[PDB]
Amino acid sequence: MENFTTNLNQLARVGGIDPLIGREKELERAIQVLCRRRKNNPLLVGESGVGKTAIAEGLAWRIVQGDVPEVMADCTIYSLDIGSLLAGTKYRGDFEKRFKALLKQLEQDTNSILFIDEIHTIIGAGAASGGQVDAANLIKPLLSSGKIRVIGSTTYQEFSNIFEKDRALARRFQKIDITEPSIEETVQIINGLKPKYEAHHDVRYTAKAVRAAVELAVKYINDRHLPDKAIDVIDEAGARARLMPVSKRKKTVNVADIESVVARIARIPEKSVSQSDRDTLKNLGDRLKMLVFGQDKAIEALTEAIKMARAGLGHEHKPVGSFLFAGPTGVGKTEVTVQLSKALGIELLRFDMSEYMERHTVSRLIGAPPGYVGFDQGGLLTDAVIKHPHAVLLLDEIEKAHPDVFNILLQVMDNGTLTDNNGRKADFRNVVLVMTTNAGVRETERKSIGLIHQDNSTDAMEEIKKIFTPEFRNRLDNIIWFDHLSTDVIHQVVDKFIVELQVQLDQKGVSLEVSQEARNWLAEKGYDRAMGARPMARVIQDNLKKPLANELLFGSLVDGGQVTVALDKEKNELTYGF
Amino acid sequence: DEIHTIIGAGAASGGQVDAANLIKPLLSSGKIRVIGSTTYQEFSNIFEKDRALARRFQKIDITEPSIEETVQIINGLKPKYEAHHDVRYTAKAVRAAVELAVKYINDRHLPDKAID
Amino acid sequence: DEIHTIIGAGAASGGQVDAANLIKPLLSSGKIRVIGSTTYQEFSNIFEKDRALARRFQKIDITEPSIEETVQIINGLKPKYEAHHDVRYTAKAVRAAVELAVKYINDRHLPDKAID
Amino acid sequence: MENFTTNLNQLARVGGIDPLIGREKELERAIQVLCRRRKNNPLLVGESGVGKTAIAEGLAWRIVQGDVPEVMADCTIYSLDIGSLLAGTKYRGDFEKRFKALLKQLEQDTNSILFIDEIHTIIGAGAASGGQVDAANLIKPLLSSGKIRVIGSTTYQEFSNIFEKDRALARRFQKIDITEPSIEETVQIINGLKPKYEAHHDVRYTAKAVRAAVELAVKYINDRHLPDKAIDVIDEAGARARLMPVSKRKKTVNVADIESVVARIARIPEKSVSQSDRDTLKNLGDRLKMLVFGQDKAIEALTEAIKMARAGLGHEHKPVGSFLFAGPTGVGKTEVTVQLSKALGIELLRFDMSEYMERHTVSRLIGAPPGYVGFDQGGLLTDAVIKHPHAVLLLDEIEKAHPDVFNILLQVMDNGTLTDNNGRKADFRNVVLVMTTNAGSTDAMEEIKKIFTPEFRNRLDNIIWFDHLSTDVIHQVVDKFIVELQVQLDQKGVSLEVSQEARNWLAEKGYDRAMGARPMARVIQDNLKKPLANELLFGSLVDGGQVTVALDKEKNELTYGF
Amino acid sequence: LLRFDMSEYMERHTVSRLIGAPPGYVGFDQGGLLTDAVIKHPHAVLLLDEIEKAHPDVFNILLQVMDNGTLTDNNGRKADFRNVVLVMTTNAGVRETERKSIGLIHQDNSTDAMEE
Ligand SMILES: Nc1ncnc2c1ncn2[C@@H]1O[C@@H](COP(=O)(O)OP(=O)(O)OP(O)(O)=S)[C@H](O)[C@H]1O
Ligand SMILES: Nc1ncnc2c1ncn2[C@H]1O[C@H](COP(=O)(O)OP(=O)(O)O)[C@@H](O)[C@H]1O
Ligand SMILES: Nc1ncnc2c1ncn2[C@H]1O[C@H](COP(=O)(O)OP(=O)(O)O)[C@H](O)[C@H]1O
Ligand SMILES: Nc1ncnc2c1ncn2[C@H]1O[C@H](COP(=O)(O)OP(=O)(O)O)[C@H](O)[C@H]1O
Repeated sequence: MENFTTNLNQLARVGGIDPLIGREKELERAIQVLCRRRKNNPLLVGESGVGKTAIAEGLAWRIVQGDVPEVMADCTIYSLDIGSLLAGTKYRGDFEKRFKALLKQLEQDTNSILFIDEIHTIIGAGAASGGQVDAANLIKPLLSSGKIRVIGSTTYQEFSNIFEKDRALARRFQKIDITEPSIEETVQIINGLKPKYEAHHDVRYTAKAVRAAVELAVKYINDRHLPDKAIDVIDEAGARARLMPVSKRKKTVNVADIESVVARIARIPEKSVSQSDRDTLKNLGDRLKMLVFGQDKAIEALTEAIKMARAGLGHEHKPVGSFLFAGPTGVGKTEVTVQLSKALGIELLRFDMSEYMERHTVSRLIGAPPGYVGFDQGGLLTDAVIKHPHAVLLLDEIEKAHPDVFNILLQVMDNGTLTDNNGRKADFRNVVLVMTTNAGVRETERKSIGLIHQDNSTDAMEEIKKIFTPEFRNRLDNIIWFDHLSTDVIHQVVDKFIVELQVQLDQKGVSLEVSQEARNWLAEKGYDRAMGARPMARVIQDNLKKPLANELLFGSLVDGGQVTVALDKEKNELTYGF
Repeated sequence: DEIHTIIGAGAASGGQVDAANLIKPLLSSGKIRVIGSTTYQEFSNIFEKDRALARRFQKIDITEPSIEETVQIINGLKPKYEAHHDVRYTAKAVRAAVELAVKYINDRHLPDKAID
Repeated sequence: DEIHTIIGAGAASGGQVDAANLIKPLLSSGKIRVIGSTTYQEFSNIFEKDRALARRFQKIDITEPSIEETVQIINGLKPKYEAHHDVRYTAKAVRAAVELAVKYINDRHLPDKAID
Repeated sequence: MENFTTNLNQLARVGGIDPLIGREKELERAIQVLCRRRKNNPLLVGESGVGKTAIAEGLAWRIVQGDVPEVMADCTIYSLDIGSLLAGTKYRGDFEKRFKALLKQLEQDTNSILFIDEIHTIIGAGAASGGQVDAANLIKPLLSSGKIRVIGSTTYQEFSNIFEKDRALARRFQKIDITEPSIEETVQIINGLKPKYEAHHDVRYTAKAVRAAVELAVKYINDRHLPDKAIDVIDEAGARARLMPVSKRKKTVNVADIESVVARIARIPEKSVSQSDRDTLKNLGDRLKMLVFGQDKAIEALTEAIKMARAGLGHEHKPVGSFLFAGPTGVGKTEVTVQLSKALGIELLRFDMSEYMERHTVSRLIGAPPGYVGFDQGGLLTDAVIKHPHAVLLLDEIEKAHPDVFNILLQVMDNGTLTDNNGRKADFRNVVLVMTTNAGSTDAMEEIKKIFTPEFRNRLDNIIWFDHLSTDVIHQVVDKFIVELQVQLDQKGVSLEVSQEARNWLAEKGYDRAMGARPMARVIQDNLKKPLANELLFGSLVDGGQVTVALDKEKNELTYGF
Repeated sequence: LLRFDMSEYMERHTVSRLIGAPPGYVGFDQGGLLTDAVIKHPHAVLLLDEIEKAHPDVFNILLQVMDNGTLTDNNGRKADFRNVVLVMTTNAGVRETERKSIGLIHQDNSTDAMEE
């Protein structure tokens, strides 16, 4: 019945079917199966984008071409359109008659093989309500009787969902594994298809553009298989070249056009390297050194890792870098990470490890299981990374996390990817991972017994070593011990905090001038190298903010104006007029 | 819009096949062109499950605008609001709306937090 | 065969839809004897946990034959393949099919796969 | 109801239901409950296989016979098919519309009684999927105000999972305790059912066969309760006997056929359950002496103790015996124990007591208290003795265990049992306890005695002493090792003969007064098996080959070739 | 090559999943990780990384395999290890050969890692 089946040999005879490239063994295996005594129903199983249909059509083509032995040559090969059978829509029982009429006629033709694409839609006869709900059962008798030979086609999940469970299929069909082609096979396939794309887009491709589409898609696109992933790049490059100009220019597509296309598909960056921003890249060290004073070594470690990735001297299975920051409190560990994401113009993903102190909570990172209270919540980490693949990832207080988080971190550090409980994957290769810790802190507050105090920083390192075991430590790029703030740093910190105050006052119409002597006094009064910068913020709050707050509310400052601060001879602050 | 809602439109028999199935052959053949639209969650829980349609579309990520982009969008739109309400906004009022909305409202992104 | 598909309710629209209960009077009255057939996972999911079965059926553990038996099974069936494909097999070839099968077959066991 | 229930009076009037034997008390109580003006709903609570459902059928039979108070006249007990009632719903309005119809048909009959089999899944929960519902709330105001009186049936565990916790059901039913019957009661049940089994299989059972079926099942089959498992033994023996006539065998089913059946069910070597043991015992000491050379006194002392246990002169509340095996390393304490378990046809359980030196490991053997980490993993000792109740239990180096494990041992030796952290009993009455030690008699005593104070030593049946090896024995041990290799080589087509100077050397080298025969395994393997394995695999020595092993006087190497 | 990392099996909580013990894990119908691997790839080399970290119950199972070649799963399957090579990797005692002495020479030794 011509209403439901397409004669593929007829298509090959009047063209319609292209020659198959690189799957000659696959066709011979299918023929070998068709000529068997039992299970002579080959089933082609493979990944999306690898040519499963192309192979089935390729057989009809070879029959017509004359490359098939007399055992199967001149056999009619037909392709079944389920949508046609189920298009009748109306009248219960007519669906079953249409299905049967087709099968009876195919049985009668005898020297006929039926090809069913998407065979898994027959088994269970899906169509919301269904078929021909028993379409599988209606065909099974001819498969069991050895009367019809069916070439199937499906994928791996569906093979498992149905073919591995329904023994009436398991004992009738013979699975053939159809794999993705090689780089060279893909190029040959593209070149075979090529004129179709060139004709559609009125473009031409260079040999290099073809090779590049294959190599770049393989390097960066991980949700597809060859040849389609490369074909897709070729088609998009074609459209890009076609639509880009006003005048018929740049008709020939080159590698650079391919690079732009792959870069835009993966939401990655490209390859200038310093695209048009290598000149902002070179200044990270300074933009950060103006915000974090001291700790130059931490700034540099981060800065160099970023440049290496941009320079191409990286590793395509690793995070951009993996750092553990440690040191005395109040020294800028989290300060540096936050400013880095700003300096780079990217999103910061923050997780606070103290909230994940139970094994139950790793479900809040991977994603709640199908289905217990729901499951329609992916992992917090998985979704954050997919939405923002270039983010800086900051995990605070890592030593406070439940130990199972480390199994998760080691996986990410080892291969660059984490799989969600729903099967989706997060790509961490463009993500910078920084973890911070206070693991050795209790040691730096300890005092020695004696006349001369000792340096306890080596004890702090021993504590780190006993928490983060060698298998973890051996996967990091750097464990960086941040220093205590020197007096010179304190002076820079005081100015930083004064500026933040000046900015807040400006919104009230109040300007503020502080003398150098007043600053020197606050700097002397406000710090302890053992405490870090946090106490400096506190001295400013008591010496400058309190007096101002009273005036802003009841002080002459209620309407805006100017204040100054001077230090007097008693080292007291001398207040403002207005 | 809300393309994940086209799945299951027809329903409950008498073999009544629904939509987003009745359309597979037209997207597959290149006969028609469509534009889809989903949120990340809707497209992470419903839309993607029917792999056949997921394969016929190109996913384009629409990200949140920057602060300056938001200000510019508002300047472009403000004549609609001025006309509607018989008001005039100052230049400072627009920039303040964007900065304050970002600092204090954490429920939505830009430029909605500012337009509202 | 595949008795667990008869035991579960909802075997098919129409089915056998109520097969699960329709078989019970026969198992209970003894008018018709049943020999069933299933696998190990289905057995523990269906029979071990249901009084309807735990009070009606016995289990016989069916395991694979020996390597020598696999060869004899083929030799018993062998003439059919020789006739079907107009071929003859070397006794060593029969043994090789089995001896090599044990180095790569576990996707299904022997003899069915050595026969293939 | 026609397609949901079965009329048990209709079956009783025809056949179907066997009269019950000996459960008059359970039936009298069920009647008192049914006769109440309210909450006249008995709930039968038991174990599987104890007459739990048989009672409901038994009552329907009495009713058609008329052996009931007039109160019960004209009553009909309908059995509910839960699967029929629950299957085929899906939509939200279907369960009720079906259950509502079932009840009105039953309700119209004031003498109707509904029987729910295993009431612990059709009362919630249960699984609320599509069409609602796996519910009892729907009955709950019926058999509680009320007009319908349903006989329930469940098990002790399910009872406490639902009832008690849900008062909604707990107070609508009267609980009736159904306990497993005794040996005598089981025999009487069989005798009354027997005529139908004899007719079915064209067999006759002896009186002894019936008693044996009951007692052997109790001793060897630990999967099921008595009044049911004893029936399988009778019916299975009958079934084989029904097929036996193909070889012209006889109608009578004797004890031997019962024994074959029990051993088959329990997965025990044939007839090791009964009389193969008499010949084994006659030859037990002799067989052990063929594998262990020397230690003749030890083997004989052990053999005699075993025989009196087998003779039945021991105690029920004890292990079948408790022995301490004392002596030097490598003298066969372990080897005798291993061969003994094989000789007797039973499995061996082994524990290394050196792994239980620390205080927290004591709970490792029994199981942690509930709420403590790992309690749900169970113990190591008590599950082993539940799974394998007839095993040989060997405890190595019991002269190193933490003192608390000795309290575990004293309890076992004293009364035969331990309680698991899940409340289950580990029954040691059919196992034999062998403990080994390097303690040594006064000194051996003080070193073990230190924990095995008189309070412990009085619980041992004996002390078996294991002697040092003589020079003749070390030569015999080597001959055994060489022979095992000779057998493997014959199977591979190679003949091997080791010279006398080669045997003397290996015996002298592989024996150490401080390790006994233990080092022998490597001396033989490294000097003889290894060099030979290399040649055989290389193919210089092939099937049909012969090697003779001589010593090189200046090296003492084992030298041979072909 | 089959691989397992013993650092993931430092407690009974996860050991049962590796073993395939009938009780003790989710996904029991699929058996153990170990027993399935030995069925799919019966001739494989089995590598256990960082064995000194393994919980004692892992060791009880390894001893069972060493004694008779078989572990039994409760889904009607057995892990037959007679065709595999078992390799354990350790770092025991390595640290002790890098220990410093308490002498003016010092050097003293090269210790034996076998002690650990
Ligand atoms: N080198 C620095 N330059 C300027 N400000 C700094 C510097 N170091 C610390 N600060 C200030 O003190 C920091 C207080 O917050 P954090 O930086 O997160 O503290 P931390 O150093 O990360 O240590 P923790 O996380 O509180 S234990 C602020 O980042 C800064 O205002
Ligand atoms: N007559 C024997 N005496 C001692 N050991 C023997 C004898 N025959 C065999 N063996 C076995 O001796 C060693 C094991 O000894 P074992 O039973 O463990 O002694 P024990 O338990 O007293 O320490 C192995 O060489 C094995 O062959
Ligand atoms: N080796 C080949 N020779 C000829 N055409 C091929 C080959 N491989 C793939 N194809 C063709 O099939 C691919 C599409 O896959 P298809 O056969 O429809 O199965 P699926 O739907 O799973 O992706 C390519 O887009 C198309 O050009
Ligand atoms: N006292 C008895 N008199 C007659 N038959 C009995 C008696 N006790 C038990 N039976 C017989 O009926 C029983 C029916 O099963 P039963 O023990 O009541 O509950 P369940 O089906 O849950 O295991 C036994 O399987 C069977 O041997």
